[PDB]
Amino acid sequence: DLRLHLLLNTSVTCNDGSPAGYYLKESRGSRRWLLFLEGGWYCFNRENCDSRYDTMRRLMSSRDWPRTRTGTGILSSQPEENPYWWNANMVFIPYCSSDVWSGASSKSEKNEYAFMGALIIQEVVRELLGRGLSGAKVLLLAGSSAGGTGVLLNVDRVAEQLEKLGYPAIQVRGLADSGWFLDNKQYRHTDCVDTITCAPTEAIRRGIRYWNGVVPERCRRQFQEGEEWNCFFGYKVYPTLRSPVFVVQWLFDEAQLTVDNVHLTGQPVQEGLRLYIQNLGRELRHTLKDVPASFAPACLSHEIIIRSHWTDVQVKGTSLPRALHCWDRSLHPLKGCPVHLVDSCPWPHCNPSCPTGT
Ligand SMILES: O=C(NCCc1ccncc1)NC1CCCCC1
Ligand SMILES: *[C@@H]1O[C@H](CO)[C@@H](O)[C@H](O)[C@H]1NC(C)=O
Repeated sequence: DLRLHLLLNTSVTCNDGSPAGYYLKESRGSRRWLLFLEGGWYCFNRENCDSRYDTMRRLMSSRDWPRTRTGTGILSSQPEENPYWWNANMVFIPYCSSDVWSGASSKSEKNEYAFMGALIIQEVVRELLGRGLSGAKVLLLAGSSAGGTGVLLNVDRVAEQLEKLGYPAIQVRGLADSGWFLDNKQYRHTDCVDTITCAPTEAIRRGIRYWNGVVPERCRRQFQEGEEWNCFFGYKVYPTLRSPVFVVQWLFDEAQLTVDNVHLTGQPVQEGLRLYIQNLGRELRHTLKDVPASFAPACLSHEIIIRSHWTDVQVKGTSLPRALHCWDRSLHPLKGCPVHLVDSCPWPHCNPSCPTGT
């Protein structure tokens, strides 16, 4: 079990002004620290944030959080379930800022909600340094879905923070799961008039302004004022990052298909949709060709790393916990211990180890 700590700096808050926090299980014999960012969509105006507050409140408030959580998948402390990092210090950071971990704005006379995701990560790191993170050798910032995009936006800021605080020996690394999206041509098209019709590029442009969203400086300098939305797309931000980053991405991610206005239904896939899906997998493989640490199976699914059966999927006969172990060795190519694992078959579930869904 991981135990809840609400932040001591209570000016760093969830959307409704309640304090943010983290869940910690610590491993006193270990100098490895895993900090995991939860996902779960986002909101980008008053009306869609108000609706999220009524039916997704744990993603906007700490008032009802439980005192403990059980670690699963990569957050499990049992080697049977987590062959990779079972003995590490474990931290789960709940997503309660609705801003893809980018925001830097407080609730105030002019702001009904606070969007503090970038500040929440900084404050968790600060408070952990007094609880043993000061002695760390490796800090792995991991996350799934909106949390995986959050890793790409924040990993170099955590590295800079630790340098400026006087901890240059801590090696900061990132693990981005299900957060690598394409700003591609959609299968059907609507102009952005409400939540359901707004494509991701348009919704993120509006969100950055509503949240006071921040992006990595080297990416911001390329795209410049007004164009910061580009830095939310993995293939554009990744080449600007200096910390080592391992990318996990299903080739046919269900969230990518949803934002492309594709809905698998009743089994009748005609030629136009067949070509659309095959081209999506080819484009996503193309973006990963020069990413040396990656795991990209040909499946229709969503998230991997905190699922209890995360070890089952294999690419070319190698599981994700094995590839992450090989990545660790690479940062000390390796015979029989690969780190770049991208499927080449062209259709969902052409890999027999894909999740069934049951
Ligand atoms: O839109 C997303 N994820 C899907 C959010 C979602 C979830 C459930 N229904 C509808 C939408 N992430 C964005 C993509 C563009 C890059 C920055 C993150
Ligand atoms: C609390 O966090 C805010 C926002 O990051 C920061 O400006 C402030 O200095 C912090 N308070 C203390 C006492 O460090």
